[PDB]
Amino acid sequence: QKRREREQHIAECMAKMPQMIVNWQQQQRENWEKAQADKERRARLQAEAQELLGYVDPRSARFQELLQDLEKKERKRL
Amino acid sequence: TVIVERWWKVPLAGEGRKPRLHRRHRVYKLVEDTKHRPKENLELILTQSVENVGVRGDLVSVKKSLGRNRLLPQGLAVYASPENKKLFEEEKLLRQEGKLEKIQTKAGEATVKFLKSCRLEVGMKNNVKWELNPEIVARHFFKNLGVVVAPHTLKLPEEPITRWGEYWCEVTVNGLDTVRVPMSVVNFEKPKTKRYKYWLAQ
Amino acid sequence: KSKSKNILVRMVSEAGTGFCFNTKRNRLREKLTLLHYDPVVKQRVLFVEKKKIRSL
Amino acid sequence: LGQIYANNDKLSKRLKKVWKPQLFEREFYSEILDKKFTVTVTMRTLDLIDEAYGLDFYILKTPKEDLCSKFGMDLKRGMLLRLAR
Amino acid sequence: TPDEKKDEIEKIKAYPYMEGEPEDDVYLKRLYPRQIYEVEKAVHLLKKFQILDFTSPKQSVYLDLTLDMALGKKKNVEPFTSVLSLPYPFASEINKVAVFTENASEVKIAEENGAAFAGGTSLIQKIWDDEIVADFYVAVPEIMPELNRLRKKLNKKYPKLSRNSIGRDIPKMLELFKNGHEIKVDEERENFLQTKIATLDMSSDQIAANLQAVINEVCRHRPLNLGPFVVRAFLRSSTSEGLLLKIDPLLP
RNA sequence: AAUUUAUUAAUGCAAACAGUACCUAACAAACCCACAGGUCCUAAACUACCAAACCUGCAUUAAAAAUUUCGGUUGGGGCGACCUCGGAGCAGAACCCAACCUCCGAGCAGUACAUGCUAAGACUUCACCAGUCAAAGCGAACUACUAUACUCAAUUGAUCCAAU
RNA sequence: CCGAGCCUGGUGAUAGCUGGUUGUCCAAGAUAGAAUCUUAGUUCAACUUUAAAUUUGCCCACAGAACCCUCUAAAUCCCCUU
RNA sequence: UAGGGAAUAGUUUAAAAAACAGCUGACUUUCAAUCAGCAGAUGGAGGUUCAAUUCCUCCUUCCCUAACCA
Ligand SMILES: [K+]
Ligand SMILES: [K+]
Ligand SMILES: [K+]
Ligand SMILES: [Mg+2]
Ligand SMILES: [Mg+2]
Ligand SMILES: [Mg+2]
Ligand SMILES: [Mg+2]
Ligand SMILES: [Mg+2]
Ligand SMILES: [Mg+2]
Ligand SMILES: [Mg+2]
Ligand SMILES: [Mg+2]
Ligand SMILES: [Mg+2]
Ligand SMILES: [Mg+2]
Ligand SMILES: [Mg+2]
Ligand SMILES: [Mg+2]
Repeated sequence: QKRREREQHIAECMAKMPQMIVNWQQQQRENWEKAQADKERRARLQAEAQELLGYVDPRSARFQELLQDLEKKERKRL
Repeated sequence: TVIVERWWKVPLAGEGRKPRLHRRHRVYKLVEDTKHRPKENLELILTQSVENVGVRGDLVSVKKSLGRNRLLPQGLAVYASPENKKLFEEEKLLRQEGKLEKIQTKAGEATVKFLKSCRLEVGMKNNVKWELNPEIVARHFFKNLGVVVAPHTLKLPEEPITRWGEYWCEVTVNGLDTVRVPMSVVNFEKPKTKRYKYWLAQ
Repeated sequence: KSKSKNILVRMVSEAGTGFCFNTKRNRLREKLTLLHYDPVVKQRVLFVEKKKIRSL
Repeated sequence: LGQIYANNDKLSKRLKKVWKPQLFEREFYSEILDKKFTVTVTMRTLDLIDEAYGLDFYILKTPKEDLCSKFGMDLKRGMLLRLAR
Repeated sequence: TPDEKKDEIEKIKAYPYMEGEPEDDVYLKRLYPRQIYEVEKAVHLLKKFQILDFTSPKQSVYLDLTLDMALGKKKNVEPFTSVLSLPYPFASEINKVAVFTENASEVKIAEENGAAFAGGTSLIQKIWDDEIVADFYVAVPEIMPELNRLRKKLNKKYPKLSRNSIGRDIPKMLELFKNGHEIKVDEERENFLQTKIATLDMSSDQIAANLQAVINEVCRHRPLNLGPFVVRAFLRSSTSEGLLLKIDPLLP
């Protein structure tokens, strides 16, 4: 019985794996596209702020907060 | 009792030989001290009557302190040995059917002692016309004195009571003992009013 | 002996075989989900971090 | 009379330790001897007397190696002599 | 699980109880545990006491229920008021409800459903500037900002989402209140619930049905099988002592 | 200094040993009732205190002691400094080579997630321990990212035992 | 002979430390290192001795063994023949 | 490390409020105090629900308690 249950558990878990990989692969691509978006936006906003004031916790905090609010305001509309 | 065991294994001695004890076999660990165990009750057969239990021949489980320090030394109880159980069991049969008379139960003796020294305040309302009957009077034992009396046991003075006054109720406990308690018919007062009026005031 | 920047974690196979391997990851980054070869089933399967072994 | 390991750890010091029984003075009545005795006992003795249904049964039933008392053996000879005579 | 609250729950469970009258004809109540059980006999007995203790034939049966209103998890549930009408609502007439709705079509739905007091700012201002008494309040989300003025006045009795009294659909509590009877809660939170069930003259079967309805009504707060919700039940008339009912069969 | 509280004293619990007490904040708004008070709109539920010492067991805190040790290198010892690992000179060309000799470093980080499995033949820090490189094969990868024992010089810790 | 008496016993205490270790004759026989509370000692190597097995040992011709950097050193390694 | 618990405005508390600080001012020689205003928050992520500080889950930080032996 123990052997039969273990093999059944593996078989069931291994029939779902093909779909799981597809979902995982997409998440990697999505993360690659999200990092690029952050890399671009954060650098521009943070860089400009630093150059103006001080040539940086306060400014970084603000931009790191207002951007979140903009996303939330869209979620509130949903 | 302190129960101990050895830390070190003792080598087998074999059949008909004494174990070889090194000085390391004197190292012990305390397994248990039996004085800290939950106390068990002692089963005794009563002889005379006691407030807690008093039916002669009743198998009672009491605290070992009570049985050893009071009941057994004075003779009020005996050990629940097979021989004693047989003797008391035989006596029970004779009481049920033989000449030996029946005796009150444990509770019966407690009630009789309470009924001997108690007065019933049969609070009756003034507005509504009331006639005192065994059923109504029985209710007041439960409320006033806390005694649960069967309606049939009560024997009223047999004179219709419709006026505040004093009378007598003859209570029969289990059919053997008849107690006559003083009866005080008084104007009914609600529990809250009576307690605030007198208990709080004085 | 230095600031703990990485941690050792146990990656557990999602195939139900129970095969596990230990990998090093950054403390601040998210839990790792990796595609790693599982000998029991003899093919690459998704693994998911379950516990943190120690701090490196 | 024995030894113990401190904190129940064999790697710690080995210390001398004596466990003494809790002693109580109680009064017992012997039916065969019709006399009351004030004797020092332990809670175990009281339990053994209860299991025997009295002092006389305990004294008569208990072997010498279990009584472990010269006084107890004197009571046994006293009780046995009255029964024999 | 605070020691006091949990210990009492253990203690109340410990109270012994017995079936049937003892063999002894006359026995002191102290010498034996509680005995009277069956719900049918209980109602019949309460009528007997009414005759012996001369009193009104119709009396309010203030059933007190020591309902385990706690210990779902080591975190304890909270006291609420699940309002549901009994199968045979007793002759008491209660129609007191205040509805806060301003410049909304709900004003009609409020009064259409039998609202006693319906109004907006004018009603809210009246509560703050002058004394007024209502049994229960309801408000739509749009009026909650304005209604916040009466939060302090009502001392937490103002509408709250926790009691399902904030919502576009008012008839949650409004409609069912008149026929429904509120399952109020203890002030000391000792878990005893004083809830009238029926008038004394109501037939035993109808009172029995009224009892069962509350059993489901009370468990509505925590109808989980994880923690037992009922311990003891005392069915008492206005001028009589409580009787320990055998509620175990009626629990599920 | 590490280890310990058996011992002594104090404290707490248990053990042992008596019983003592069982709990009161209305109010009629209406109606009844000569009063005194009642009907209605609750008159429920609920036990609480609690035995002084001595002795014994188990704990906690002190006192007073007990047992044991107090590394090495070193132009004598102490003081100072040093103690493992790697690169360079001394040691010029196979290997090896010292000084409290001369210099610079290490106690990681980063990328993979087949840094999977297995197996000829070899190297080796002068022993051992440990350490090192690997064809073929299995399974992968692959359609030319100097690709299948990652980059990196050192980047490190035996046995018992413990956790799982 | 009191930094804690004396006697007997455990006791032939232990001592990597010092000293001592008994007839004759012949033979082979000197010294890389590593670790170690280890450097007044040990254990493994190395050297040394005895017995056995079977096969090369030593001496060495060419050819051959790096750039970076300054003494472009005396030499070494490898190696048939002999 | 182990579980338990916790995370609210710059700060400290409450069931989305008050207090202090910042205060912009007024008034005090000065400053405090005082008065009136103004800004200010639900550790992070994901999900349920029309709506989540108030349901749940994982992670970060901290506390608690117990470890931290070999
Ligand atoms: K010198
Ligand atoms: K030495
Ligand atoms: K010498
Ligand atoms: Mg040391
Ligand atoms: Mg030295
Ligand atoms: Mg020197
Ligand atoms: Mg020094
Ligand atoms: Mg070697
Ligand atoms: Mg290959
Ligand atoms: Mg002398
Ligand atoms: Mg010697
Ligand atoms: Mg020679
Ligand atoms: Mg060492
Ligand atoms: Mg040496
Ligand atoms: Mg040659």
